[PDB]
Amino acid sequence: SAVNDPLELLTNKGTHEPSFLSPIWNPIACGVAGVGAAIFINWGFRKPVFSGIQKHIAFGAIGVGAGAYFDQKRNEYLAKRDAVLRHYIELHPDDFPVKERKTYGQVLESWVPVR
Amino acid sequence: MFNNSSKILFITIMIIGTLITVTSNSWLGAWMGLEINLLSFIPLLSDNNNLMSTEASLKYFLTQVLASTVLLFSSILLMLKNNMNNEINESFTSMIIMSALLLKSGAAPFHFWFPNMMEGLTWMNALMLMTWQKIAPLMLISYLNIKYLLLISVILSVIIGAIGGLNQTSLRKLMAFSSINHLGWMLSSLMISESIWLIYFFFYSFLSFVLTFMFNIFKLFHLNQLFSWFVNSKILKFTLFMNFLSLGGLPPFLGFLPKWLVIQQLTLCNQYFMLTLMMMSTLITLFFYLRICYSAFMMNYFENNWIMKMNMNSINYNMYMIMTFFSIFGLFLISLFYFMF
Amino acid sequence: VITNNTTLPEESELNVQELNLSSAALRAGAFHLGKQCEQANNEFMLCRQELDDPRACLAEGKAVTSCALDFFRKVKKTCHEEFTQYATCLDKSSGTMAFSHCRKTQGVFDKCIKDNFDWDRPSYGYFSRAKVIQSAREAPKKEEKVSYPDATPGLPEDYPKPPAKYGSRFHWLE
Amino acid sequence: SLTPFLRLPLTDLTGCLINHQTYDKCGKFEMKMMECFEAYGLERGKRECADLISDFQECVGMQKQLMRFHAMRNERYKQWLKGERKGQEFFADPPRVDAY
Amino acid sequence: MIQLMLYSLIITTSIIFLNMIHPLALGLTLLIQTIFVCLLTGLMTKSFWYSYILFLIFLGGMLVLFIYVTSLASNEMFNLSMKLTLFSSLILIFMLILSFIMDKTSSSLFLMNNDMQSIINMNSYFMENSLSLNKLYNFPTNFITILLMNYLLITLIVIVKITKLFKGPIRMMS
Amino acid sequence: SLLKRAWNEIPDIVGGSALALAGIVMATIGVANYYAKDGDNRRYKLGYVVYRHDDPRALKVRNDED
Amino acid sequence: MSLLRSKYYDHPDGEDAFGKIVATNKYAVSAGVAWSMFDVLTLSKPQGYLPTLGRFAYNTGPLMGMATAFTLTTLVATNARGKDDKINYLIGGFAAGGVFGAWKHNHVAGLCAGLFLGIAGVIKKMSIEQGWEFFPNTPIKQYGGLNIAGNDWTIMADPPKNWTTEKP
Amino acid sequence: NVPGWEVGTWYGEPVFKTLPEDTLVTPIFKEFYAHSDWKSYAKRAHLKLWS
Amino acid sequence: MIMILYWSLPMILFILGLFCFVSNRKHLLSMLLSLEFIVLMLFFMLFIYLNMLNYESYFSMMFLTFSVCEGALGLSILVSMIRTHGNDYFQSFSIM
Ligand SMILES: CCCCCCCCCCCCCC
Repeated sequence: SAVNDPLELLTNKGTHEPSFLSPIWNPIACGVAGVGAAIFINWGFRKPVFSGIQKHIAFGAIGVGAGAYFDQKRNEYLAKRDAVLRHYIELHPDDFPVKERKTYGQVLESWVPVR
Repeated sequence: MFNNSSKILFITIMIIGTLITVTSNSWLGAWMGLEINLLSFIPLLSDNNNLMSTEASLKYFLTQVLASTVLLFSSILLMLKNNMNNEINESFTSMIIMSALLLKSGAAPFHFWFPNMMEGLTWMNALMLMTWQKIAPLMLISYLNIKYLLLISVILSVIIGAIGGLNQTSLRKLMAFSSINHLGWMLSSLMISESIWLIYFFFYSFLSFVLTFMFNIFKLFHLNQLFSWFVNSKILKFTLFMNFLSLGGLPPFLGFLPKWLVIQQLTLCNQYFMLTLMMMSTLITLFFYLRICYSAFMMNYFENNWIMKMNMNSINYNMYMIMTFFSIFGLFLISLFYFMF
Repeated sequence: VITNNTTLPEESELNVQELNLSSAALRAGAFHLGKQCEQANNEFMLCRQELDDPRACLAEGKAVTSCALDFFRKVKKTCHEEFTQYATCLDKSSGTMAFSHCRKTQGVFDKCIKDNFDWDRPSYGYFSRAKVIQSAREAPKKEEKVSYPDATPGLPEDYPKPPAKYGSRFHWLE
Repeated sequence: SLTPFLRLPLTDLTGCLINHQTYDKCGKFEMKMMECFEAYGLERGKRECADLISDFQECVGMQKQLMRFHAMRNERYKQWLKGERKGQEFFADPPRVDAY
Repeated sequence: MIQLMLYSLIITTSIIFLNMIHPLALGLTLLIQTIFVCLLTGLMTKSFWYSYILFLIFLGGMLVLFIYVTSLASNEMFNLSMKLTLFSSLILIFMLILSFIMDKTSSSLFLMNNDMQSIINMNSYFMENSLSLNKLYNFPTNFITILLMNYLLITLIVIVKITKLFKGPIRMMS
Repeated sequence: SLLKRAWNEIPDIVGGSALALAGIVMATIGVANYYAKDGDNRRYKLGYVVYRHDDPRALKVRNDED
Repeated sequence: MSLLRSKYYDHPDGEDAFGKIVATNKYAVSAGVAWSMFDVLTLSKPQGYLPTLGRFAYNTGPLMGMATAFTLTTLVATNARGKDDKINYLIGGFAAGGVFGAWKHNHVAGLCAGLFLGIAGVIKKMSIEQGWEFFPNTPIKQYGGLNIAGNDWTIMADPPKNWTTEKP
Repeated sequence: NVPGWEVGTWYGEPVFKTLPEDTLVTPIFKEFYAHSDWKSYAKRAHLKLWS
Repeated sequence: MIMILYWSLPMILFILGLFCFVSNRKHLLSMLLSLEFIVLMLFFMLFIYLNMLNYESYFSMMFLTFSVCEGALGLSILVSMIRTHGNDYFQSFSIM
């Protein structure tokens, strides 16, 4: 690519594979947060930590469901954000033009020497 | 709220009046919503078995009635000169509207009613005063594009609300001065991003709403009542007192996140000097937070001998410990949030 | 405001004879006047509503005043004294000149009108209804919707929404 | 006009409180300004509707008309004080009461 | 001339109201102030309705406030001062002289009366308080009236809650 | 049971409640009678209104007898 | 439209004198009158017509001394050497600190205030020569998040609009 | 005698824009009586208030 | 000038009413009467605004209703002073 086109910069070609934790990190972290919250409730009421597992199971299920739902809402929010940015770039092509890529063989920066 | 269903009715008309205020496309509808909110909040905060609660209600009444009449006066002047609901270029009547809104919000130098009245309250009405009653004047400040008056209010609020909270050993006036200091961070975010203000307000109300529950349940109206407060395990008191380091903005707690998003949005919008002025302010706020934190961080105290068991409500202490977990380990939910994009 | 660019009719156009009758003389014989001047009054008031400009419908105002003057000449030629008695009764009978205060002289005046011109009095609510007419002048065009070719555009619903490149791209998150 | 922040069903009653649409001579001008306030927005309407805002402003506020009238009244009294205008012919001929 | 006289009287009574320590002096001063304000408000509108409404409101309010005068601060000393009387008299005669030597066309209000409206206004020929008070009971703003009924009921509930009738009567040193 | 106590102790309230219920019934009857016919299009109109023949409000004009 | 309506940086530094004196004393007047207005009513009430004006002069006049001494010291240091720089503002801050020490009869306040106002002066000189602004107009002003058009929750139905995006 | 004055405009600035060039807007009550004494203004405007 | 010849007066009277509201008076009921005076002058200014517009004077009763409920709130606060104190002296109330 000899030019840095913003349309080519913003368009998701599909070469970025998502990570292993990318679909699963938010539900397991929210489930761990719910289990720890129920543990913290049982600790403050001077119960055993794993006494009431109904609260543990309910808090974990609430955490996993909320994590999956808000991860989906996050994904559509980011998709709409990049769609807004792409549509604003195609709406005003004069303010975001195609710039020629300029190598270091045409650039004279000032090097900083220590002595 | 407590002991009557008519207080639940007053809360309902409170929510109705505030949501009438903030949704108004005219200043007159916002003004009548403030009248409804004032009508709702006079009877809560009034108790005939307390001699100082009626004086606090009188101070709130006089301050809000003076501020609502100046707000209607400058609104009528704005309609008289620039006949639409807003103003094309900023003038002095917009500054009078902003000043009458700043008297409602409690920001400096119009802050003087706020901790002088909070000595007369309970803790739940304090939480309603410094969280929900700051919805309606702060959301109406967003319609005004004034930089110098808002900047003076921000600087004065973060200077005074940090300095002023050092002298009081009473927790209500100290927490009122903390709410003045956190008001300056809200007003600094009000002229860069309304969403970032909403996030700082939501997390500030969350930390206020979890710090009220520790003081409402155990009736901690003084600083040495924290030192005499009995817990059945000193590690539990050590964990429960980490919310003050959260409200001080210390990472990795939850309250570092709204301050951090305000600092990130301020630096993107090329404000650096008042941000640095608010860095020196929040050190003093963290300093008078640490005098509360003396009551749990030394792990052993010369405590009073007669009290042996601590008592709490069921549902209130159950709801308290959900949010104390999220006020400590709340930065693990940084991936879940999608407002900040 | 009125500037030099806006045209105005000259003083020679507005110097015509006008109706200088009093209120009691206009209220007497008011029902017989509109049965003869239904066409001029309706055209003038219709073009005064939509046109909304005093320079327009000036000739319609001339036609209205000419019809009123012609009706008052026709009343003046035949039994002027009965109209004088009816106008005097309507002036002197009440504060607000209501027709219900004296009806005998109204009956005598209507009898003279029916004997002379064979005109009957209309009902009490003939002129208070909606009146439909056919107008000689063409109707004014309805305003076209205002056009804004450079509006404030939003994201359309049929725009494609691929997943975001590198996720949020905000502080190590994806 | 202003905007509703965090708008709810509770703004539907409030939104029709004070406006010029009810039998006023100015409201059509106001309507036109509201048209670009629906098209350009509240922020682009402060810059791209400077003609439509000012017509409504001096139509209902009557600023320029009243400044014109007070310049017409002050010049006549200034000519009377300077001596150019005679005291007998100080005022012009009055209009008919059936006019206007 | 009457409007400038009401201006001068309102200015003089406002100077008197700013200087009175005793609550009954404030009550009588705001009595004559609301009389003059009611007449002045009437001058601006085509009809005289809201002046009457404001007078019933401000005579229903201070009727209660005198009972609170006789229950709290019943015993307080009046202090007449010659400086205030001389100041009010000099300012009043000065503003009557200044209003007499002023052109009253420039100092008149630009708000349109019932006769300042033109003849072509067909809405002016209706009943005088119909179209002004219509929008209280019309479709877009009946819900604000609904909100006012519920607001007055909530106001009454608040008054009953924070004035406990079973605690006894109110006086000084109760 | 409670109607006899209210009719013994506060009979003017019971008579007023009967009058108000009769008024509510007559208001319902009046609204239904007003909207059963073309009540919005009144026979006599305030002001001086003129309609053209091609106007959609022209054919709604009543032609009743006074 | 007078000499009172002048700014500090309307001219290059060292070129003008009286406009700089009037401007810096105008900020001194504003700060002193504001602080004395929140002083004489709130703490240490004078309870007199003349001691109120005495406290006004006490809170105003030394700020005029600060402003005049700093501006005159910066003017002398600019007119002495050819180059304009930061240590002219530093020694002007030390002169204002000496004025503070003459006010409070404490040399230590005079030095510490001289060091603080010299640091303020060199930071302000860095601002005026580097081009950045202390309180700039805000470039990015979010009036909401995403979908600010899409979250209209109103129960009334919209009548058809009178404007179109279509060209005639 | 006034140099900047033009007929019908406020010192050259037009009162009403976005209008056709030959339109007529109705002037205010004060401009209609701008060349008359108080007796005409009180003759017309003070009809209801006197009787 | 136009702001001076029209509606400059009730701004001055509202400022005088605000200074009467905040002046050092012995009793609360004088402040309630000063509240009634600033209701009167706000009514004057709102009435000028609602009478520039033709048929929008219906709002002028709503402001009266919210102001009367403000006065009723102040009167009930004055009753609630007697439930705790024996007086309405502003010096007798707690300064903190
Ligand atoms: C205590 C363990 C909590 C997590 C359990 C496993 C959750 C896995 C992620 C949620 C489902 C994702 C489906 C795509």
